[PDB]
Amino acid sequence: CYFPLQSYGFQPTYGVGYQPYRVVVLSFELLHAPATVCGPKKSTNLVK
Amino acid sequence: DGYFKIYSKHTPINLVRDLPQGFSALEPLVDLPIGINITRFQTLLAL
Repeated sequence: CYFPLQSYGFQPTYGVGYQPYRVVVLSFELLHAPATVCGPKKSTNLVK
Repeated sequence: DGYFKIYSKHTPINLVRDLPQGFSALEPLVDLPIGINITRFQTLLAL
């Protein structure tokens, strides 16, 4: 028998590798519904 | 294509029982890339 979870130990003394890393995925998908989140359409100073 | 559109108009009346004889042209209020299918509506009312 084991309880299925255990703590990460995380102390400032730890080396590279062991130290806690703070993470995200920008997780997404395309083209099965109309678009809604998209990068910045750059705009330029107007001329006449 | 998936983009749902509502156009609408607001106007004064004084009429008892029928739709007003005259003309109107609905302004586009709101437009949304909702993507759903719509096949049946019902209205929402106060009690």
